Amino acid sequence: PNYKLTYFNMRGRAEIIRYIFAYLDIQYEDHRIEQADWPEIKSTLPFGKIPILEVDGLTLHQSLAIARYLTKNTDLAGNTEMEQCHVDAIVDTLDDFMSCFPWAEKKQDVKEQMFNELLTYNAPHLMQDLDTYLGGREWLIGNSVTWADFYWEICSTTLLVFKPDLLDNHPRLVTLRKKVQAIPAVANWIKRRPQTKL
Amino acid sequence: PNYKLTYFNMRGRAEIIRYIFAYLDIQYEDHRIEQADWPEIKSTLPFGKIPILEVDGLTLHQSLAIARYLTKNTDLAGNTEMEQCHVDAIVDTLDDFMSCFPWAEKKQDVKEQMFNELLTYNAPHLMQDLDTYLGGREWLIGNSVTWADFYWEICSTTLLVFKPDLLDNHPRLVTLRKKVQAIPAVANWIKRRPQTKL
Ligand SMILES: O=C(Nc1ccc(N2CCCC2=O)cc1)c1cnc(-c2ccccn2)nc1
Ligand SMILES: O=C(Nc1ccc(N2CCCC2=O)cc1)c1cnc(-c2ccccn2)nc1
Ligand SMILES: N[C@@H](CCC(=O)N[C@@H](CS)C(=O)NCC(=O)O)C(=O)O
Ligand SMILES: N[C@@H](CCC(=O)N[C@@H](CS)C(=O)NCC(=O)O)C(=O)O
Ligand SMILES: [Mg+2]
Repeated sequence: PNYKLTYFNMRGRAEIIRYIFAYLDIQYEDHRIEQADWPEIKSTLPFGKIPILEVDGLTLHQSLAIARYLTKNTDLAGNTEMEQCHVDAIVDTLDDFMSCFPWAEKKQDVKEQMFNELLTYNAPHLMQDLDTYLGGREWLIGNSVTWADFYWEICSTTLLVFKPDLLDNHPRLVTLRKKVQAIPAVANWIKRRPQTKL
Repeated sequence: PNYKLTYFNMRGRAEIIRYIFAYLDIQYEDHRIEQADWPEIKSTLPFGKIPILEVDGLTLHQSLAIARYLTKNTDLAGNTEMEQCHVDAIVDTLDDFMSCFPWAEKKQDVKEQMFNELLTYNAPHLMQDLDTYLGGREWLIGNSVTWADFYWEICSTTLLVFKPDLLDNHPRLVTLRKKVQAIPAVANWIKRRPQTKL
């Protein structure tokens, strides 16, 4: 297909889509807009949010909807219907956490202390739950890498920016990050992508 | 399999799963717990959250991951892979809004103010986007009912409790509600379920 992904110049909620394209060796236009471009683009989007993915003249939206679409019938999906559910549920558990952060929020009275509350008190419970869920296994679900592993690495990267001691009590969770980053297609993308904070 | 759904005695995040079981005429145990039971239940859960669905002794979590799993290979899924992506995208757009609300906020005055603000300043943009998306079509995606239509009815039922005039400018969204509510298996569940505020 002719794929055009639109997002800010940011990893953000588009990065999961970028990893999937890289891993699958799928070519695409990685369209990154400026903040001053946004207002006029927003009017044309179905629900006024990005990322959007244009597929052969058709517009898809919602990052995880698009990610699931792209990984259907690939080796990233989960090997049984039940394991597909586990993949979706890990992604949604991580997304629920990331979506609690006031990313847009201006007021840095609340924004900072809301961040620091989420990072100091809640992140460790999540980390302990992910660690326990992973146990001694190589990947989060099944016997091979899934896009949930990708999302863990993507989500944990942004979290480690603000709380660099996040994984100090969880070596097994660090190892999983490194495992993902070492997949040649992923490594290649990580090496050549725009360096951005978020 | 044998299914056991655990949630509070509330529609909440479990109701999408309960609609799907009703529509598919699948028997399940509807386990509803009290607050008092919460700490004991929680200790068993993978990520500290309900609903969970136990399936032949194995636990699934995340309401939307579970609903997707249950609708797979059914007429509620979306008739093609692109329609399935649209189903997912509409569901996540609804869920993103519902997740903004401070459901568990202890301070009543702060809770009511945030609800009122979200419903007054934010909801109308979503309702207009959904109306535009639906246009004159019968259902949100494709030519037959999907679990996206279910989730619209379920979400809009709870929002209308707090903002009765929510849909006064959008009769086509009311009509969609009525059509879901008129499906015989869903109508039966609606008539029979425990009556709870939320
Ligand atoms: O920074 C984000 N979003 C963002 C920033 C700014 C603004 N606007 C534009 C200019 C000023 C402003 O407030 C709007 C949205 C963000 C970045 N990563 C993630 C994210 C999600 C999931 C997983 C990982 N990462 N989520 C959100
Ligand atoms: O009221 C909700 N949740 C809720 C309340 C209370 C508590 N308890 C636990 C211990 C203390 C406490 O506060 C936990 C959860 C709720 C209700 N509807 C929805 C919801 C989401 C999506 C679609 C439809 N409906 N989401 C959440
Ligand atoms: N759950 C959606 C979130 C989409 C979303 O809210 N995106 C933000 C940027 S990270 C946005 O476009 N905001 C635009 C606005 O509200 O003006 C997804 O994952 O795609
Ligand atoms: N996105 C998740 C949310 C899970 C969640 O947080 N559920 C709430 C109940 S609505 C919970 O378990 N809360 C415990 C508490 O607030 O004390 C899902 O759809 O299942
Ligand atoms: Mg979500």
